[PDB]
Amino acid sequence: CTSIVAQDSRGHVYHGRNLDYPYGSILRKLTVDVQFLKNGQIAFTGTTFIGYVGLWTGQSPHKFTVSGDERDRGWWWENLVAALFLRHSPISWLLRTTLSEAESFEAAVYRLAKTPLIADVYYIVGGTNPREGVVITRNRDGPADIWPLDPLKGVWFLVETNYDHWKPAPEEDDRRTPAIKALNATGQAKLSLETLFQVLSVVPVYNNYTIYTTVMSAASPDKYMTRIRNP
Amino acid sequence: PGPPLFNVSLDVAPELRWLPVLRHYDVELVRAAVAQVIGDRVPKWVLALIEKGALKLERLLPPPFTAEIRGMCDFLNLSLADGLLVNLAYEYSAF
Ligand SMILES: CC(C)(C)CC(C)(C)c1ccc(OCCOCCO)cc1
Ligand SMILES: CC(C)(C)CC(C)(C)c1ccc(OCCOCCO)cc1
Ligand SMILES: *[C@@H]1O[C@H](CO)[C@@H](O)[C@H](O)[C@H]1NC(C)=O
Ligand SMILES: *[C@@H]1O[C@H](CO)[C@@H](O)[C@H](O)[C@H]1NC(C)=O
Ligand SMILES: [Cl-]
Ligand SMILES: [Cl-]
Ligand SMILES: [Cl-]
Ligand SMILES: [Cl-]
Ligand SMILES: [Cl-]
Ligand SMILES: [Cl-]
Ligand SMILES: [Cl-]
Ligand SMILES: [Cl-]
Ligand SMILES: [Cl-]
Ligand SMILES: [Cl-]
Ligand SMILES: [Cl-]
Ligand SMILES: [Cl-]
Repeated sequence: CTSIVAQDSRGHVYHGRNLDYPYGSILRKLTVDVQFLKNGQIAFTGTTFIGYVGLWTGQSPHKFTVSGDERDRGWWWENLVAALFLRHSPISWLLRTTLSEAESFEAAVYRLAKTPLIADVYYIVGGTNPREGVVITRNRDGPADIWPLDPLKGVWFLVETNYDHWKPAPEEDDRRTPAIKALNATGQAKLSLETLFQVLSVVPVYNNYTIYTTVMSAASPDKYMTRIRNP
Repeated sequence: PGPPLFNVSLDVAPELRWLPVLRHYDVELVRAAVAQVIGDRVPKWVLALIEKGALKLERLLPPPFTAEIRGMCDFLNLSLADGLLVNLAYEYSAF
């Protein structure tokens, strides 16, 4: 999977993501966008598969946008002890709980970072104001690292696949470089939802296992766009 | 166009809120689909261990997490163990 939060020259923040997973021929037919209503009014939007109640891609309108990528660390028995004996939270559920109860980008980044989990994950959050963008590397008991946007220092985009950003992506699976490569060339002046979609449409960022691509901006909720990918 | 768009009112009890969506889906496609994600990656005794202890396991998970799954599995006629196995699929193999 590949999550990208980036800022453009005019101060806007965009969030896009890819979701790769086997059994694609099935999940593509079951993929749906869902609008969760409170009192008849939309409270947040998400992309999920029929039968899955958690969210791996969501948007709280005019507050923030969050997505999740897999982080495989620890031992198999950690997830067991954490889930049953310690009663930690599932990843996809916390992501959904936050989209519904967090009152601000700051509040969401707090919940997604400090709430205990059953297993590790990468949480990517975007905001409605400039420089609001982070990549929360999660340990089970807390945050292992927070990676903030810094446009004035030249970092106007964060690219997260499934590996810690302070280390190089493995040779076997290095979808970070072609994603950075396409962003380095797109330019902070040309960045938009249309362009950010074409970034994620690059190979091998867009590979055989990609199921859907979502591009979203918390301050432009009506532009929430998901597209099923048939490679 | 993109994928279908549905509404899920959180003002409806957890077990009922997902059901208006399932009307649009073949109860067989969903159920048969699960067996392919399940049968090929988990032995039965695990599934039996879960099934036997599934009703005590769901006591631990968040109430609204399981309640929504329970309602879908009754409507679709799925085993609750199969339900909890796909929703905790990430947590089952992420280490
Ligand atoms: C009809 C089913 C089989 C689909 C679902 C089941 C039995 C689990 C069900 C059936 C009814 C039910 O009541 C919810 C209404 O409560 C409003 C305030 O609490 C909750 C669950
Ligand atoms: C009950 C589950 C499996 C649905 C979820 C939890 C999180 C508790 C879980 C998740 C993972 C898990 O790992 C067991 C691997 O077995 C290897 C055998 O040598 C054990 C339990
Ligand atoms: C979801 O709810 C809104 C609330 O006004 C409604 O307008 C819309 O039609 C609903 N979505 C669908 C697909 O019916
Ligand atoms: C529904 O589930 C019950 C209990 O497992 C079973 O006896 C029945 O044949 C099932 N019906 C369908 C249509 O799946
Ligand atoms: Cl909720
Ligand atoms: Cl809050
Ligand atoms: Cl700025
Ligand atoms: Cl830990
Ligand atoms: Cl731990
Ligand atoms: Cl990475
Ligand atoms: Cl398009
Ligand atoms: Cl395509
Ligand atoms: Cl309807
Ligand atoms: Cl459909
Ligand atoms: Cl209809
Ligand atoms: Cl047994």
